[PDB]
Amino acid sequence: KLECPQDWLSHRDKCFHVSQVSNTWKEGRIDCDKKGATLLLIQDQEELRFLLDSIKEKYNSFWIGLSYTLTDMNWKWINGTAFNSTGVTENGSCAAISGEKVTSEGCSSDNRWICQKEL
Amino acid sequence: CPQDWLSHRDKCFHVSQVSNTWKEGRIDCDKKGATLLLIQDQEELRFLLDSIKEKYNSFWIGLSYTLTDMNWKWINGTAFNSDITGVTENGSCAAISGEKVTSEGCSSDNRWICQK
Amino acid sequence: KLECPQDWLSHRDKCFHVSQVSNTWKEGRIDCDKKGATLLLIQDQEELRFLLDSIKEKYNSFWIGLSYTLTDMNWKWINGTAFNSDITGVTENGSCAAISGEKVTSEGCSSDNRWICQKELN
Amino acid sequence: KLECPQDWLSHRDKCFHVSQVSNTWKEGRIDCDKKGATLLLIQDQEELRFLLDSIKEKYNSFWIGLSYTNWKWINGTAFNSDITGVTENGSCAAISGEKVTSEGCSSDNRWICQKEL
Amino acid sequence: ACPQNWIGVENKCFYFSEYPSNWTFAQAFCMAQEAQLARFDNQDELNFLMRYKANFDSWIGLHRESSEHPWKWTDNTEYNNTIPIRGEERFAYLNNNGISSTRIYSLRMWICSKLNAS
Amino acid sequence: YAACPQNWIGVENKCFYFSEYPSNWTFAQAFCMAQEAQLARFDNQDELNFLMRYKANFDSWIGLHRESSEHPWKWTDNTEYNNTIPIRGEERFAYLNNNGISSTRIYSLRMWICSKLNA
Amino acid sequence: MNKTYAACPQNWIGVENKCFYFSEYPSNWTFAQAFCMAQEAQLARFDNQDELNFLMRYKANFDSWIGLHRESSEHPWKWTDNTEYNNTIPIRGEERFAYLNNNGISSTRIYSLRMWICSKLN
Amino acid sequence: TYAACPQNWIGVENKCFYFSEYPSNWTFAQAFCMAQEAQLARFDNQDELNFLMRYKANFDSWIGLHRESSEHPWKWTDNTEYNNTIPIRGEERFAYLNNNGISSTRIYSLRMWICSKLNAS
Amino acid sequence: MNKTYAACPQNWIGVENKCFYFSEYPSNWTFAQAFCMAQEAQLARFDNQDELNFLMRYKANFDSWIGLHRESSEHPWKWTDNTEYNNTIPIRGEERFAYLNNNGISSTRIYSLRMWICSKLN
Amino acid sequence: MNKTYAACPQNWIGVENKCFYFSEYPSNWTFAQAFCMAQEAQLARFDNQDELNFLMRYKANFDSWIGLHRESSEHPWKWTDNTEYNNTIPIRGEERFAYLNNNGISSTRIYSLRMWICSKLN
Amino acid sequence: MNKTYAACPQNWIGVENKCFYFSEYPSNWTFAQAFCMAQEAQLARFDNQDELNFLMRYKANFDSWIGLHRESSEHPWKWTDNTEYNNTIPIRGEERFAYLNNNGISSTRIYSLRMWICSKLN
Amino acid sequence: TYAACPQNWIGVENKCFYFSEYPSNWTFAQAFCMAQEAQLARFDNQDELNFLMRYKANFDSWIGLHRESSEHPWKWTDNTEYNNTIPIRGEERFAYLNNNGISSTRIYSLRMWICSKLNAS
Ligand SMILES: *[C@@H]1O[C@H](CO)[C@@H](O)[C@H](O)[C@H]1NC(C)=O
Ligand SMILES: *[C@@H]1O[C@H](CO)[C@@H](O)[C@H](O)[C@H]1NC(C)=O
Ligand SMILES: *[C@@H]1O[C@H](CO)[C@@H](O)[C@H](O)[C@H]1NC(C)=O
Ligand SMILES: *[C@@H]1O[C@H](CO)[C@@H](O)[C@H](O)[C@H]1NC(C)=O
Repeated sequence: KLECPQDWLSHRDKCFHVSQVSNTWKEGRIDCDKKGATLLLIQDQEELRFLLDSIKEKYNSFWIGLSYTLTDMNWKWINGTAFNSTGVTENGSCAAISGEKVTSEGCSSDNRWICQKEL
Repeated sequence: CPQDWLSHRDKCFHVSQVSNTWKEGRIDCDKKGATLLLIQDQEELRFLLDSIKEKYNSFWIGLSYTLTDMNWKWINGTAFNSDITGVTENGSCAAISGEKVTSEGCSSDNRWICQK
Repeated sequence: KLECPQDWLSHRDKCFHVSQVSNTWKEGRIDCDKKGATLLLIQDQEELRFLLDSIKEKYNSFWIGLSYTLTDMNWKWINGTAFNSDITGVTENGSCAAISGEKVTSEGCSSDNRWICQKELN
Repeated sequence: KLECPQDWLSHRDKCFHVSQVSNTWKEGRIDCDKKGATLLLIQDQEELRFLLDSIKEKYNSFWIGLSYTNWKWINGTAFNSDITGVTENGSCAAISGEKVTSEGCSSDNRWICQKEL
Repeated sequence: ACPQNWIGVENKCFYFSEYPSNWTFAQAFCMAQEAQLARFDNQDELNFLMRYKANFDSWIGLHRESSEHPWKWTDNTEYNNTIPIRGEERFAYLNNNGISSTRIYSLRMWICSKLNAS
Repeated sequence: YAACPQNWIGVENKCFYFSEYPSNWTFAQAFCMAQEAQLARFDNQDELNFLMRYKANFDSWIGLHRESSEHPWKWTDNTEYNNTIPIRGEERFAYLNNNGISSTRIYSLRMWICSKLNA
Repeated sequence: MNKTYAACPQNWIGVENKCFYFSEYPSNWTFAQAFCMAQEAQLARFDNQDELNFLMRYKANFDSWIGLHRESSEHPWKWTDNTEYNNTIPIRGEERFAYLNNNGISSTRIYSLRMWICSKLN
Repeated sequence: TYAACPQNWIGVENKCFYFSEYPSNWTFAQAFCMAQEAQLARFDNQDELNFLMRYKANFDSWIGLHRESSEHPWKWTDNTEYNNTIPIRGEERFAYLNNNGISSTRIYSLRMWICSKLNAS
Repeated sequence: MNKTYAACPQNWIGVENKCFYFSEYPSNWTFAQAFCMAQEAQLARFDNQDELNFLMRYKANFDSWIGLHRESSEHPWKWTDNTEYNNTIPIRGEERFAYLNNNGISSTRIYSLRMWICSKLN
Repeated sequence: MNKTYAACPQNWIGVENKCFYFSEYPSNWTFAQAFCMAQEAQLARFDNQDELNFLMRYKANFDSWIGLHRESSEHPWKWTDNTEYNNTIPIRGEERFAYLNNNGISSTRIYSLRMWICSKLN
Repeated sequence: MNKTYAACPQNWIGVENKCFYFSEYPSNWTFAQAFCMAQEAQLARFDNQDELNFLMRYKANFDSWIGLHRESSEHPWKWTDNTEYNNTIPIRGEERFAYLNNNGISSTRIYSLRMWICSKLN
Repeated sequence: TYAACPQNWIGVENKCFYFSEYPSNWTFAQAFCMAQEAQLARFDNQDELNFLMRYKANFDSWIGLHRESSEHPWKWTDNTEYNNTIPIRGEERFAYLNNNGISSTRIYSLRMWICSKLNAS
């Protein structure tokens, strides 16, 4: 079984890349696809706690693979299943790790992102 | 009374547009063959105030406080009697500031009222 | 016979006013009419010599009642007989005459210049 | 026989380095010593003709191992005209154009280091 | 001489935060230091802000009533729109792409600006 | 450009207020503070010329004060006055008159001028 | 505070939404009006008592040109807009061009010299 | 630091102006200024124009304006076109300052003149 | 060229090695003198005919304060240096403070309002 | 000499009829383009060899943004006008945004940080 | 507010009691040091962690000259005062002249090109 | 309004600069600049000097600074003394720019040059 790319974070059977570059959520998805990855899908609280403790630049928000659409009236992951118990407000919003919590923000806002690769 | 002076009872008044120290005010009245204002009664004061127009300025009068006498004296030169100088006493000179007689520093620049 | 106005120059049976104010020749004519006068008509060299010696501000040009029009192709006074060489030293087009120095000069009628008004006594 | 360094010029049994950096003749000597080299000693007219044709930036002057301390090489035998075209005072020599010129040793100039094989 | 933690650029005194907050708190923080959320009046001021803000998305003094309303400074003077703001949100911040926008509650670093005066 | 408030006059980068009635130094200083201003300060010849010209014939308080006759003249900033135009009289509070600048008591009545930067 | 403003260009004075300009030397009506026009202004216009009070106060003791003119003594006073004057402050004299003096407003000929005042909206 | 204008010249900011003692035609006036390493006066700001109008007194004075004809634009001696801030009166080719502002006349007309040059090194 | 220089500070006029300032409004002798002193200058001093001609020409029609004063009518005219005036241009009137008028030099009391010229060496 | 000029605004460099602005710090293409547009300019356009020589020289050894972009590797190079590039100096790399380097012109990502050049007509 | 002040001269940045100059282009150590001395400054000196953090932050991604030099690889690092370095942040490389990089402080020969930072007390 | 600088010249604020493509001695260089109504480069501020140092690239270039001898002061082409902000290197009579700042060489030495003049008309 193959190992994580040269300068990516390794946890369980997942590879993470934290961008230094910021853009819209749509443009974030495009950068992960160009990298042969997907936006971050948080499997558990352990994975979240790891990422936060390995970020260092905790003072910036990061897009994740979670968005709210009017068509479904629900929060859906990009994999693409509905979210189960995001501290904020729901309209035409996308999720992002802002501080030590998952926050709902406008999808047009410029934010960095976390790409993930599955092993 | 002279051509452009105010007339009341048996007195002539001149209100200056020019300002200086109390000492320099006295000098201007002497050059004019006059003296600084000596208010005889409340009627004379009420007249002057109603004939000034530029009520928003202060005017020197012939009243000063000297340490030698420890009293307020007119320049004629009778000690002052309350028949009221509202301010503080040091090495001061009196002036009509508003509708009241006020004690001010003699070095301050103020207009004046001469009388004949 | 009545006398010249309070602060006008007197010579023979004529009154002169030298302006300190400048404008076009057209506007110069208008100022003389408002004054009940006309622009200067030089009768002889004696009248000219008098005016020059009574000007003082010799460093300025003064409009006179003489203009050149294409309709006549001649220099005409405003009175309005044709001019005779008894001399306008300059160029002729759509010009007006003015005393510039000790000579009558042809200038553009749009130029700003002072003027000399005259009143006849007779 | 050993070969010239990676980015030096090779001719006969000599290695040349032409600097892009300029300083006094004294500071030029110091740079050659740090490089384990010496300032340029022209052996013949063939060596000179080669260097000139391999310079490219012919519009700059280059210090050589010749100085008026009369005129002596840094090896250190006295100079023979068989010619430094300029003026002599407390001068150092430099290749200015297609001729050896005498200049002030305090002037900022580039230099040519040489390594013998 | 600007107060401690503040940087002096020409006649202005700037404060670059160390910890992030929302647009309401950020505005309140600046006001307490007799300042306001950063305003740039020329190219030089904008260049300084962009350069020194480093990799910190930082709030500036630009707000909107809605997406269909014009951008106004904290003075309530309208923005000259020289550098158009990205996003369809009501509160602007500086990023590496220029100026972007988010909701009132999002956390970002801030920039306070005041005149060096007395 | 940005017009000065109502009743104020704009001169370059400053906004000036000339009172409509006289009052003591303390109320005048308090009045200027209420308008986010201070008793009038002149920084150049132009500012002083304006004040002297528009002051008209009204003796008017300005931001200069002194602790005592033996103390230096200071602005409301507490910055000492360059004494370009020396103040006449031996009192603690300065005002503009036709002769230049004079001094009187805190309790005397004068017209006043405020000053603030257009900001 | 975090920004500085001006209200008026250099040498102008701001009174509410207007910018007045007070000359440093006198000239005639023609040059004065031309000077204001070059600064995208007009000879001074007062619309209220406050504007007129400022003009009268800051003009000091200088007889200064304003923006009122009339075709003749029998014609009404008009602004430079050609809008008629409300005659609130009656103009003294029987001449065609207005100016401010210590008594209020007086009149003279185009050619007389006076200080001037320009006004334009901020 | 401050550098004084030559004798008979007046210094206004960074410029040196010269006011003639006698009148002449535009051609001699332009030639006179050139001899002093100057040109027939040019005003670049309201302050420079105010100075000229004030000090020219009651003397109609030549300035550095010319135009090829009535239908041609006004140009400076640089051959740079005039900003037309103060429009020139008259239908003639050479400009001079008067009490009404700026008017125009013919090349052979006698006017007083003004030069101007920068107080440059 | 290379660089440009100024003969005098802003709002001052340069005449040879001297700088002169002309006021924009009138004031008494005391303020006028105080103003000049604050700019490291004095109320104008003319040392030659050229300096006096400039002052008379540029002062326009404004009666202006110059730096001549006398102790009384029977005392000599002195400059602010306390050097006596050469009396080339006699001063009119029987007062203590000199000013320039359209006729030449006249005198008035300290308190009268006039314009004012400052002077200083460049 | 009697007038001074500047050719370009402050912080800009003039080469004939064009004005150039060289950044002080690096940025990505988006901010750089936004900066130039705000100054009524565009990312640097070299018309001729002289303009290109200057850019290459004055930029020192800083990889600097120029106004050449392409939609994709298979699309033609266009200026910010959307006018196609004459391909005189072919651009190295297979990326969408051009930039000057020591070798000539190369290609990178919208997000790469580079010093920039703004250009506009004088 | 009634008066405004500046922390430092134009093109300099103020951080408490110090002023700093960040170059717009690279140069060698000799020119850099000469440039700072001309502005009554020295190549940047940091006295605390806050000063060093400012320098590292504002220097962007430019390898930039500071005021640290050593006689040889076997000699101690000294400031331009000739006061010895406290060696809090050890310097990478075996050369005589110090510059700031993204990793901290590194070293090179006198003749290499880099941006520079000047420093002087306010 | 502005005024573009001439062909082969770079414009920087109120000045205009010419950088040579060929070398010469100081005498020819000075003569060349004078013919273009200019002088060998003069820098009056740090901004002007930064320009010259940045744009001169790797071309050691003549600037308008000379000395009578090693014991004499440095003078501009105006003959105004040098403010000595950037002390010139070497003990020679004719200055030029290099990567170290300003150095000096003999009359006869060949170098490229910089002309400088005010953008004026
Ligand atoms: C989508 O991802 C979430 C974790 O982010 C996970 O719980 C869920 O099972 C995933 N869905 C599928 C179809 O694997
Ligand atoms: C002095 O004047 C006051 C009024 O001002 C008067 O009461 C008093 O009698 C006067 N004294 C003399 C001697 O007349
Ligand atoms: C017109 O005036 C001229 C003198 O200017 C004179 O010679 C001529 O006779 C006049 N004409 C008439 C009709 O009087
Ligand atoms: C010194 O070098 C020169 C050539 O540069 C040569 O002619 C001479 O022989 C050398 N001297 C010695 C001792 O080798």
